[PDB]
Amino acid sequence: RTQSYTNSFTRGVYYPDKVFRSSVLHSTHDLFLPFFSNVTWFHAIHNPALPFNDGVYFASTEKSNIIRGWIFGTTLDSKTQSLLIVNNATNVVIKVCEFQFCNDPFLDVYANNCTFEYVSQPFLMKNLREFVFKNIDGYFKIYSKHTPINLERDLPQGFSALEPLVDLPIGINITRFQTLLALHAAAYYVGYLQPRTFLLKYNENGTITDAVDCALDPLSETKC
Amino acid sequence: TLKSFTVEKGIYQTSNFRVQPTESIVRFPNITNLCPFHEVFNATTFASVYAWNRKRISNCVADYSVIYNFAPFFAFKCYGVSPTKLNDLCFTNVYADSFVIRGNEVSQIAPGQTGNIADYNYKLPDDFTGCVIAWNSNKLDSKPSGNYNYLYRLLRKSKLKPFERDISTEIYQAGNKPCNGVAGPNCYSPLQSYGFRPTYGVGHQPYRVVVLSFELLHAPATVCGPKKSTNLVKNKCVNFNFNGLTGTGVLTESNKKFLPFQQFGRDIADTTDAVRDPQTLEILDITPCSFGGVSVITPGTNTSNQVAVLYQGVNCTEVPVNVFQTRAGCLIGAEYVNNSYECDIPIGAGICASYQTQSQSIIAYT
Amino acid sequence: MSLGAENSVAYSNNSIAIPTNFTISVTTEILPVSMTKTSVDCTMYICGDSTECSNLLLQYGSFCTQLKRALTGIAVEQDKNTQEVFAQVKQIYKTPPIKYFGGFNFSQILPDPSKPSKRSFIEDLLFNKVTLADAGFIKQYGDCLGDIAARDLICAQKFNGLTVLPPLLTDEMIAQYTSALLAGTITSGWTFGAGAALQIPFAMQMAYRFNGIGVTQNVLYENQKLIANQFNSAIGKIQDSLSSTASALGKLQDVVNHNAQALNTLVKQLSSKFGAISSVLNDILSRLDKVEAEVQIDRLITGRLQSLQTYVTQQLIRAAEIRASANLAATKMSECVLGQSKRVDF
Amino acid sequence: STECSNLLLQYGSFCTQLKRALTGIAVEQDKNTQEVFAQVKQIYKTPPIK
Amino acid sequence: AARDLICAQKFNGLTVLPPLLTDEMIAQYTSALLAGTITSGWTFGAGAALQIPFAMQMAYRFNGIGVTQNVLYENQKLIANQFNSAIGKIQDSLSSTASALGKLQDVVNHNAQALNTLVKQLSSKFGAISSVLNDILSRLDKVEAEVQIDRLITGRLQSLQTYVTQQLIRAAEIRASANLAATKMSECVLGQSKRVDF
Ligand SMILES: *[C@@H]1O[C@H](CO)[C@@H](O)[C@H](O)[C@H]1NC(C)=O
Ligand SMILES: *[C@@H]1O[C@H](CO)[C@@H](O)[C@H](O)[C@H]1NC(C)=O
Ligand SMILES: *[C@@H]1O[C@H](CO)[C@@H](O)[C@H](O)[C@H]1NC(C)=O
Ligand SMILES: *[C@@H]1O[C@H](CO)[C@@H](O)[C@H](O)[C@H]1NC(C)=O
Ligand SMILES: *[C@@H]1O[C@H](CO)[C@@H](O)[C@H](O)[C@H]1NC(C)=O
Ligand SMILES: *[C@@H]1O[C@H](CO)[C@@H](O)[C@H](O)[C@H]1NC(C)=O
Ligand SMILES: *[C@@H]1O[C@H](CO)[C@@H](O)[C@H](O)[C@H]1NC(C)=O
Ligand SMILES: *[C@@H]1O[C@H](CO)[C@@H](O)[C@H](O)[C@H]1NC(C)=O
Repeated sequence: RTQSYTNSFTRGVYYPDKVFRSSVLHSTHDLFLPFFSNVTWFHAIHNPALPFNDGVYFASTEKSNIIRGWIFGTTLDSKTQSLLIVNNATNVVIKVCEFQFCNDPFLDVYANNCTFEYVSQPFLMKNLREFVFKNIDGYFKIYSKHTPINLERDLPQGFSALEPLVDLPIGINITRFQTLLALHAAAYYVGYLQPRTFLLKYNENGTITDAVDCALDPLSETKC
Repeated sequence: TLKSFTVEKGIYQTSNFRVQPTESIVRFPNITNLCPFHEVFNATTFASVYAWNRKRISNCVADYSVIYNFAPFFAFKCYGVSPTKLNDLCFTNVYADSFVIRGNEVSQIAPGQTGNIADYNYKLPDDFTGCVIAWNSNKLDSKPSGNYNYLYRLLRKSKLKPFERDISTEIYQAGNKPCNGVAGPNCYSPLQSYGFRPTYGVGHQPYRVVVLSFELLHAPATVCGPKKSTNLVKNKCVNFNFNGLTGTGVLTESNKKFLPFQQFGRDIADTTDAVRDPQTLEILDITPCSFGGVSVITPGTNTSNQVAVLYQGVNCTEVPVNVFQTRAGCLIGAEYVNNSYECDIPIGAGICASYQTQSQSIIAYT
Repeated sequence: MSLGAENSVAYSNNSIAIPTNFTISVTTEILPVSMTKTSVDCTMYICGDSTECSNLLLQYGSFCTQLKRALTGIAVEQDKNTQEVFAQVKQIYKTPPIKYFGGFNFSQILPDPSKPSKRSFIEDLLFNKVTLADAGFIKQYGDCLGDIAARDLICAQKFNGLTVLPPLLTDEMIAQYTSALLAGTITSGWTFGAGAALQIPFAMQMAYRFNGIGVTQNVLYENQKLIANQFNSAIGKIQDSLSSTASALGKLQDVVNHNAQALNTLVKQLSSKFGAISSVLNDILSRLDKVEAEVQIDRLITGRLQSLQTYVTQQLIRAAEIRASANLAATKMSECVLGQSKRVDF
Repeated sequence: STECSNLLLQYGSFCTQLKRALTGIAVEQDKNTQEVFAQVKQIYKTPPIK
Repeated sequence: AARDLICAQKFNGLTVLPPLLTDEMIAQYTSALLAGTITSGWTFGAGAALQIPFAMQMAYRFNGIGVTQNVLYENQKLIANQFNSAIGKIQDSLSSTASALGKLQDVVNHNAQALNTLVKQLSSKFGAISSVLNDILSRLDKVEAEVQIDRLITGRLQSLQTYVTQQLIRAAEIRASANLAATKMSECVLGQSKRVDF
């Protein structure tokens, strides 16, 4: 698949807790995507597994149901349990089994002893969709947001905080990452999280409207 | 407050007045099911240590006092919560982890612990809230010829993260020549048996271990202790109990726009400012009841035993118990005169008090 | 950095330089006098109407009694500073309804009776320039009850037991003392500061003042209109500098900023754990039995007590600095206003 | 030490106010020297005749 | 050779900052004040410097203290000789006696001793099993080392609190002395003072 490199443009900020704070400046230390980072852009017209390097920021600016599902694991060709998320217009199936992933796993539009299976409401709904995947203390945490987008060449300017969506007790080893494509031209952005300190601003309505890094430039350290 | 029997002329800050609560509120979500602790603690066989099984418990009323009737244990060993207060407070999920170990390695199940089971089989996190129940099982998990239905892992290429399972059986290699599925030189099978016998010592007996992993009130609560809810009363000083957290204050209707994943509001002193009702989808403020400081204005005890009372920073409508409203609060027991003398006892913003003859009485003036 | 302009004075053993004209210059000196008087409730700060915390706090003896004593002493000392600076004139003098003082215009420093708080133009500029913290000297529990917008800093200050006491002398009384001093200085001279006020024309008073500095008194009587015009222009320049520049009053604004910042730090210190499992006291009491909750409550009690002692110590040090400044301001009121000073740069 | 820093983060803002007090003293020393010595507007010179 | 005390102070986070005005600029300010006082008199403290001969300036100073100005004009050589001998006696007393400057030496000594005490306080246990943090880390598990490190943290924080409070009190004393020195510069150097023993 075609590769390009682009700037993060202060995207990838999520709510770190389920606590309402209004009109305050709060300092947190967590796995965040750093500001003005070097994220990578994939055009999948065509494919090994991507690394899962302490969390993944995922972005997709397309429409319809051409993008769905993810594969997380460390040896996807059996002999190790792996995490599978598959989407449709009605249901989300999340399964943690050994599975039999091939070299090019994909879903046709037209598997061993295991424990965790999950059925849920649809993850998915000029339409940029952002996801944050984190794996901490045996818990898999998925945050997301959907926003209107003007230009699909690059990531937009501004802030759009990502509300927490699903926490799971998966408890496996995740090293590599694979994206499922529906086959009867899809482009997506991938970035990696780092354990950084952020200073976040909650306005009078309790919404995060601004955030500052703490190791980007010396002015951010001064503001910390 | 002066620790004496004769006081001098002046104004003394004595104590603080507070409004005591009149009622009590308990608010728990309406759940009717019972948590299946009975089928967790008994089974024909539990699982092995390397393949320990985890049971999710949610959306039920949990009575923790019936656990003692289900197994003969002493060590109800707990870290972040007391065993006797598990019915008074509520969680969002309970996870029960079941395995059968050796009696010598029960001490490895603790936060911040290393070893063999704690590093290669079952690891507990450092911030572990939840607790461990272990009991001897020599009657059911032993055989005179040896018990080979329970397996454990010798060693791994790397340490094992908390709450992680690794059930795969691959031959370990500690050199350059590959094993290729052959357990030859520098190649060993990873799983071996306990081999239980009734003639072993007290440290080598089988032990059945159940670990209840509790996750706290960061989500809408599903697992609750047995308690009865009460009708919600507002605009009054009450003693509320919202999903296990206590407090004293006044509950009012809220204008805060909670996002649907949020149920708690927190102030800059890390105290709860707003709450969400667990029964109806309603947001309520928590404002503490009426309070303030009390100053006592007196002449000497050799002059008179009359006093005046200043309630600081409050109106005279707010105080429960000659009334004059100054800018330093308001004053009861001293009358206001339209005269101006030099200041004798300073009260506040341009107001003084004196003990004058116009019968002697305490007057206040500018 | 540059130390200053380079100059070379021409020294000779038979040459002198003698001035032929003069300027009348009005300068501004700003001196802090008092600060905010605060009172702290220990039980509402450390414990917050919890019975178990109060019962464990009763075993610590008399720490909170002596912190309350120190805060009360500071609060009395602030009113003492204001009294020794301003309340120094014996009687409340008044200016005559006629406003002729030899051509000298005192219109911007004499009070205006249109407004209720009878302050001058310059006093109103000084009051509007320094913004206040709007502290607890005005009651706010009715306003803290009505949940308008978000929770204020002052409401969260007073909800945790920190209160601001009002000063004894209101701003109207300080303006009245200032007007009495101004009327006595303009009408009588330096005679009202050493006995009874003896009236004198203002031109003859200024001739006496020129005779005090070594200039013969006919210089005023020949250049009176020029001196009066220079005084009026300097007063107008002072007014324009107050209307334009806002950074000249940084000392009083620094006092207000420090007094707000210390209380905000004291409130924000309540969110710390100090090694306990939680900062909320009720979570510790609900989650743990008696001995373990006693241990965690003791850790929280020690941390909050140390933070409160740090606040009281820095308040005492700042009170000593403010008292030294108020003693200087009282000396300057005694020696510059009530008389004529021969001390250089005083 | 990372563990010591993690345990020290639970004590709040004691370090910040210690740093603030020492910075205030450090600024005050320069203010003291400026108010004592820098009193003259211009740098005068003595003529070469003595 | 051996480890210095300054390196031991610097290796534990304690730093000495340089003053804004170097000694060359302090000497330049002092030289400007001396040149203005010698040439002009007190006229440079009220505006522009106005030149005057030094004998006539000293006659003005004699008229200030109540002596008629012809006394200086009749005893000028004797007065100049007495001034030169007094300046030479100040020279000799500064060359011989070394205990006259004890106040500035005490200012140096207190600030050295406070930092030495703060460094020496790092070897205390405060009830823990060791003063070394790494020995506590290596010799115990998580909870026990957390308890011992909490003890050491409280002890070190209390010692640093004591140091900062002592520095604040000494700063107040130094500010009072600097205010007195500024007043004596404005009144004794820039003019003639009538205050007795000032
Ligand atoms: C991102 O990484 C690629 C890798 O070669 C590099 O070419 C590109 O300049 C980087 N983008 C930056 C530094 O903004
Ligand atoms: C588990 O993941 C880690 C990455 O942190 C990797 O180094 C290790 O090899 C993985 N273990 C297995 C058995 O795949
Ligand atoms: C908060 O919501 C109100 C709703 O009426 C809106 O008027 C206000 O502008 C919002 N505040 C923002 C967007 O900062
Ligand atoms: C254990 O629980 C089971 C429920 O599955 C019950 O049938 C059995 O009688 C119990 N045994 C004991 C000894 O409590
Ligand atoms: C709990 O109470 C709410 C409020 O009336 C109601 O909507 C809900 O159906 C109740 N749930 C159950 C399980 O009864
Ligand atoms: C409190 O007192 C003030 C001053 O008299 C008054 O204006 C206000 O209405 C009072 N508040 C009440 C009665 O709630
Ligand atoms: C006075 O100054 C002149 C030149 O400025 C010089 O020639 C003369 O010697 C001086 N007087 C005395 C007594 O030295
Ligand atoms: C004094 O000044 C004010 C404003 O500066 C001016 O309005 C007034 O006319 C002046 N007084 C006289 C007598 O001119």
